[PDB]
Amino acid sequence: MQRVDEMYRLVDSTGTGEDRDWGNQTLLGRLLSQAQTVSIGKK
Amino acid sequence: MANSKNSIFVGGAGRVKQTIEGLAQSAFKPGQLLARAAGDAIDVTAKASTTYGNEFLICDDQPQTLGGGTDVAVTAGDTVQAISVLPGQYVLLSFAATQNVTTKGAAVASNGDGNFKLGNPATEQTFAVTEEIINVTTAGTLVLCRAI
Amino acid sequence: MANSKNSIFVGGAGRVKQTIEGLAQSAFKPGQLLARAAGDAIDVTAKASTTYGNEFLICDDQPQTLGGGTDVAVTAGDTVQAISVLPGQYVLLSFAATQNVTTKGAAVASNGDGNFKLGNPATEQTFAVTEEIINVTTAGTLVLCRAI
Repeated sequence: MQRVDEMYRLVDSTGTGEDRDWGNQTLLGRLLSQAQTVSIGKK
Repeated sequence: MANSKNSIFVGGAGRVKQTIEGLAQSAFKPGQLLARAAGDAIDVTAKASTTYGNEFLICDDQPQTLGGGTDVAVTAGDTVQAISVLPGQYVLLSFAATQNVTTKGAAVASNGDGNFKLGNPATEQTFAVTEEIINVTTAGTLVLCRAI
Repeated sequence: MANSKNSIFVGGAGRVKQTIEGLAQSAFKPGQLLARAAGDAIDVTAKASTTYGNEFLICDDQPQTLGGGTDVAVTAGDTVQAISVLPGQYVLLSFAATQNVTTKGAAVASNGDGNFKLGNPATEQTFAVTEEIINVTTAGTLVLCRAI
């Protein structure tokens, strides 16, 4: 429960962050979906 | 303690209080003399003792659901709920140091620091009248007084 | 105008007024300081500003069913319904010219002409306390004040 010096406020810590942008990763979302997979170490 | 002093407005069972809201400027304790200033802010009076025409405006204790008592100081820069005292009510004031109250009915003047004192009623404004026979030594003790 | 000023007694929702009837002598406007005289007649005060012991007696607005408002003057030689102000009520007074009200809580003295003014509370009787921050220039404007 709460104390008696905190009965004047009700809270809700559901949380909401930030929105990213508008058209953020449209190009990179197309390149990384058609990409060829090589082995690591090949620089 | 048979005389519990945990409410600053004890003035009858049918008389409601008159409240003057406003903003804070400092952190004063409940039961001290106030004076409204420019803007909409309240603080301690800091006027002279020999000046008349002042309004009986004391600091009410803050609500229980905001961390308020008869000794908890107020938080600065916020809404301080105060009390304008009508004539004929009992209120708990706050006296200064080194004065004893012997007879019920002496004159209650106002010290310059925001506390009260027993002064001669010929050169200062008489606010209230004593109603309890106690002797105080530490500045900031609550003494019952009738506002007439 | 969000502050409608068409009733001279606006002093709480539970506080009734105290009425002093009497006869007229002149045609004064509602909201001015009065003083009862010999016989049973009331008129404007016309006492000095530096005289104490005067009763807080202002002129109530006349009833709606007799041609009364907050600017309609009374008819001479008739029954003028007035108001005796208890301490702790708000009433609309009427100030004189060329004075600005800056802080809520200044002292309200009485001018000699039947209007009010902001005077020094050391040589005149303090009637009320200001409750509205406005600046007046024409003599006869209604300013809210608390009677304590």
